[PDB]
Amino acid sequence: MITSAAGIISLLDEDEPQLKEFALHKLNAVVNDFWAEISESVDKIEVLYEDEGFRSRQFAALVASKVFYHLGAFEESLNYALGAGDLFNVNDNSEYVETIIAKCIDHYTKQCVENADLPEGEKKPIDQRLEGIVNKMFQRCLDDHKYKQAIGIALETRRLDVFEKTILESNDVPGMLAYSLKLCMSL
Amino acid sequence: LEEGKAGSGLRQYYLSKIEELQLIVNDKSQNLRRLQAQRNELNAKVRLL
Amino acid sequence: MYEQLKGEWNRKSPNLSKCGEELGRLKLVLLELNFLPTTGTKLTKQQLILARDILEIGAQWSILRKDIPSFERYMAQLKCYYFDYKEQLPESAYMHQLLGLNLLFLLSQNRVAEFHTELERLPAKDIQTNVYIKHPVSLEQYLMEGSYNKVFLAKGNIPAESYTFFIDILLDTIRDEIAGCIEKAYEKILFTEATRILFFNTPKKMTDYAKKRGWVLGPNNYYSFASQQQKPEDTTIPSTELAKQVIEYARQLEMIV
Amino acid sequence: PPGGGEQEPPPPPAPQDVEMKEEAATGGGSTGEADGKTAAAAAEHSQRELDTVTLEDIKEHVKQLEKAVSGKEPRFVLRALRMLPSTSRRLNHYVLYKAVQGFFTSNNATRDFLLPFLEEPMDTEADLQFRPRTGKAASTPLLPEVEAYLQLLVVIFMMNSKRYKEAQKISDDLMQKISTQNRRALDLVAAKCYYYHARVYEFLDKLDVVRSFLHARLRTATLRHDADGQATLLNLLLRNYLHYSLYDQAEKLVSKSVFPEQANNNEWARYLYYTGRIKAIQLEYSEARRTMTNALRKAPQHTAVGFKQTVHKLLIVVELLLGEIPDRLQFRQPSLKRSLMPYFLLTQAVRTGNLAKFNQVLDQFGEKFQADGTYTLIIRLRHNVIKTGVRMISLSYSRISLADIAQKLQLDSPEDAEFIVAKAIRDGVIEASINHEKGYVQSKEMIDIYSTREPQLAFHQRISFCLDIHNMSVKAMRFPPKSYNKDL
Amino acid sequence: MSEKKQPVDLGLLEEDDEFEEFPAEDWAGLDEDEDAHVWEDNWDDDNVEDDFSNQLRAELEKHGYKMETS
Repeated sequence: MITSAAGIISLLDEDEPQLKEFALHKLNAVVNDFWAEISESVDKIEVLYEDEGFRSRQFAALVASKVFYHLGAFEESLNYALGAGDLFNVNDNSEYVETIIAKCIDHYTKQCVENADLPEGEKKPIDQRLEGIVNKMFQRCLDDHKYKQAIGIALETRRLDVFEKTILESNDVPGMLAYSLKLCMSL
Repeated sequence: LEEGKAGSGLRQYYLSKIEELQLIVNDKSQNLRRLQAQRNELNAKVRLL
Repeated sequence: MYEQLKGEWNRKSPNLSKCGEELGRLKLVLLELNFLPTTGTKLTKQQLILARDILEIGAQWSILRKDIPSFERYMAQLKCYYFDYKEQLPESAYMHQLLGLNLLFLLSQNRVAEFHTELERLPAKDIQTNVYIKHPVSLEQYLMEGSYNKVFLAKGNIPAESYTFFIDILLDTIRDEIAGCIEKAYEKILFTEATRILFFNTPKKMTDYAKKRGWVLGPNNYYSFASQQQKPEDTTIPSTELAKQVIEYARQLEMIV
Repeated sequence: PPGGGEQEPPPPPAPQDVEMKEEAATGGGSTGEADGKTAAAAAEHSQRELDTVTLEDIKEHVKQLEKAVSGKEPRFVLRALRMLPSTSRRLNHYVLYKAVQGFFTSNNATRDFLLPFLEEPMDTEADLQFRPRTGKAASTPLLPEVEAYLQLLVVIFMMNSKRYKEAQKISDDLMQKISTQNRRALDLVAAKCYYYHARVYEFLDKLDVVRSFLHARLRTATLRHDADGQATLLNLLLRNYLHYSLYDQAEKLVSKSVFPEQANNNEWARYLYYTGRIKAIQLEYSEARRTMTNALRKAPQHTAVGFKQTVHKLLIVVELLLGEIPDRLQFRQPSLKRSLMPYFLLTQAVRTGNLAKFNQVLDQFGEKFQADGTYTLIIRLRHNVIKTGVRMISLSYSRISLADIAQKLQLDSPEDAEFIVAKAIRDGVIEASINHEKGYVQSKEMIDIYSTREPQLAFHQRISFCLDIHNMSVKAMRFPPKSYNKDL
Repeated sequence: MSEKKQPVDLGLLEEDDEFEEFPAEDWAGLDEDEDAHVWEDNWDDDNVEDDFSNQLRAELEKHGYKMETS
C-alpha cells in the first residue's frame, strides 16, 4: 500500500504496543515492497526484541529475519529466524521461507560437519526447534522419500537415527542399500 | 511436497552456479596450463639448444 | 461520525492537560479506524480528511508544547495522508502552512540538505502568490546568502500570522551556527565588529560562550589560539606505510607470477 | 497510376532478405551454437543481440506496409513444430510454407490475427525441448515490431502483449530459475521489455503494480547474480524515482551495496548519469563533477551526441556553481550547440556577475531552462551569482576597498561586505587571514600549490591511488589474455 | 538499452520545429567566420569578445586620451 510512509517508524518507536502490533502486521505487507525503509527502525526492533517486555518475539524476529538478509549477511537473519521461538508457519512457495529453510539446512548440516568430527567433549549446543523445523520439512520430504534424497540428506546431516526410519517404508530394499553404499563410496 | 523441485531445485541451480565457478577454475586451469606448455616448450627449446 | 468533535476542535484551549486526554481519546477511537490510507469504497475520505485535520491541529498543539519526537511523529503520520495515490483529496487551506512548519523543522534540526532536495515537491503551482508560500524559500535562500541583517530588518515584515514567535525560535536555534561561524577566529577579530554583528548589549553571549568555547578574554579583544600551530610529521610513520605500500606492490605486481 | 503501380512491388521485399537471414542466422546460430552445451558457452550472443537491437532501433521498415503488405505478421517461427524427431518432412515444409504465400497473392491482415498468438506455446513453442530459449528467442524479437507505433489505440494491444508475455513465461517464470544463457539473457530481455512498455506505464497510469512487483522479482533475482540484469532492473526503478519519488532515506546511502561488476559498456554512462542526477540535487562539487564528466566521456560506441547533451547540460549547470564554468571546447557536434544556444548568454553571464541586469535577462527570454521544473538550481543561482562573484574576488587581489570593489560588486556597505565575505571564508574552499588593525580587512590569500611544501604527504595518495588504478589495469591486461587462451 | 534516446530525439525535433533553419542561418552568419577555426580558442576569444561586447570593446583608441588624464 504505502511506499514512503514514515509514520510506522514513530509508531514503532512508541510505547503501549497495542498500536505497535497492527502496525507491524501492516508492515509485513509492505516489507516486500520496501525493505530498506525499516533500516532506521532496525535498532529499535532489536531493543524491543532483546528484552522480554514484548509478548510476541516472533513478530520482531520475523521482521528482523526478513530485513537482515535483504540488508546484509544471512547469518544475522538466521540467528533471529532460528531465535524466533515457536513459529507457526505452513509450507509456502515464497522466496523468504525457501531461503530461510535453505540457509537453515545449509547451516544445519554445516554445524553437523563442525560437530561430526568431535563426538565427545566441547559439544556445541544445538537448539531443539532447529531439529523440529528441519525434521518437519525433512519428514515432509520423507512422506514418499521420492527415492532420491532419503539417503542423501540422511548422510549429509551426519545423524545417527535419521536413516533408520527412511528404510522402514521403502521399496526395493536391495536397491536402496546398493544405492546407499554406492553414494557412500563416492563421497 | 514442492521441495525437490523448488528447494532442492534452487539448491541444484546453486550447484549449477558452483559449476560456473568450476568453469572459471576450469578454464583458468586450461589457459594457465597452455601458458605452462608455452613456457615449458621455450625452456625445453633452450634445453635443446 | 462517532461523535461531534467540533466543540473542542476550534476551541483554542491554553491548558494542554485536557488536550492530552482528548488526544489519547482520539488515539483510542482512531486505533481501529485504519490509520493507513484505505482506498476501499472511496467513501472513507471524509473520516480520513477529518482525522487528517484533527491530527493537523493536534500537531499544532504538539509544536505548541515544544515536543520534538511528537512533532516528527504527527508529521510522519500526516505525510501518509499528504502523499496519496488518489488525487481526489481536496487541498486543505492549512496544508501549505503545516508544510511551512515542516520546513521550519527541517531548517531548525540542521537538516537543510533535506530542504535542498525537498524543494522539488513544493512548487506545485497551487497558489504561488501568498507571502507564506515564498517565505521559507526566501528565508532559506537568505540562509544560503547568510545575511542576518535582512532577516532582522525583515522581522517586522511578517503579517499578523501568528508564527512570528516560531520564526524567533528559528533564530534561537540558528544563532548558535551564525554566532559560531562568525566567531571562528582564524587569526583574530576585534570586539568593535562583534558589537554590531552580535546581538544586543545583554551579556548572554559573553557569559554562555565563556563556558562553552572556553577561550581567553584579553583587554576588550578576542584572542585566537591553536590556529595553524600543528607541527608537521617526523616522516617516520609515512615511510613505514610507504614500506607497507611497497610490500603491496610486490604482492599485487607479483602474486600470480 | 503507372508510377506507383509499376514501381510499387520493388520497395516492399527490400528488408525481407536481411530480416529472414537475420532471424535465421541469430536463431539458428544461437540455438545451433549453444544447443550442445548451453551452460558452458555463455555471453557469446549477448553483444550480438544488443547490437542487433541497437542496429534495428533506427529501422524505417514500416512506412507503407499497411496496404496489403502485412503478410509478415501472420507468419512465425514454424521450425520443427509438433514433433521433436523426424524433422525431414518439416525441412521440406520450411520451403513449402514460405513458397505457398508467393504463387499469386496472400490473404493478409493487420489487427485481425493478434490475440491468438498463444496457440503454439500451449502445447509446443518450437520443439518441446528448448522451450525457454526458443520461446523467448521466438516471441520477444517479433513482438515489438507488431507493437510499434505505440499511439493510435495500440496501448490496449500492448496490454494484451503484456498479459501474454507474463502469462506465458514471466507471471513468475516458466520454470522457477532457468539458470542458463537464456536466464542471464532473459534478465536484460525482460528488462528491455520493461523499458519498451515503460512509456505505456508513464503515459496515463503510474507505479502501483509491476515495478512494485519488481522488488519481489528483483530478490526472488538470486543474490548470487553478477547484478548485471539485476542492476538494469534497478535502472528503471531509479528512473521511476527520478521524476517524482523524493524520498531519500532508503535508496540514498542504503541502496549502495557490494556493487558487483555492473558495466554493460553502457550502464556506467547511463546508470552513473542516473545516480549523478539524483546526487546532483544536494550540489555535489567534488564527486559528481569528476565522475559525471567521466560518464560524459564514456559510452562512445553507438552515439555520443544525441544522448550526452543532457548529461552535458546538467554537467555545465552544476559546473557554473563553482565559479569556473568550462564551455564546449573539444566536442564538435550540431546538437549540443543548439541545446546550449539559449543557455549560452547566461552561462557566459555567470562569470561577469551582474545582478540587476542578468536577473531580468534570465526571466526575459527564459522558456525551457526555467520551464524544466521547480526552478530549484536556478533559484539557487539567482543568489549564487554573488557567491561566484565573491569567489572571483577570492581569485582577485587581497585588499578590499569600501568604494572601488564594493561599488564594483554592487554592494556598498561596511557591514555586509565583511559579513558576506566572512560567509565565503567559513566555506573552507578558500584561504584568508582575518585581521583588523585600522578597520580594513586583509587576507593572505596564499593559493601556492604544494610545490616544495610537504610534497610527500601531498601526492602520496596520488601515487597510491594512481598505482592502484594502473595496477588493476595491469589485472585488466592479465585476465583478458587468460580469456583468450582459455579455449586453446 | 539505447531505447531511451527516442524521446530525447523527439525533444530535439521539437527544438528544431520551434525555429525552422533560423538559428542555423543566423548563427551561420558568425559560423562562416568561425568555420575551420579551432573551437578551443573560440572559448577564450568568445569569452573576452562577449565580455567586451557591452562596453569598452576596443579601448585601445581611448588610451591615447587616458594617458594625460590618468
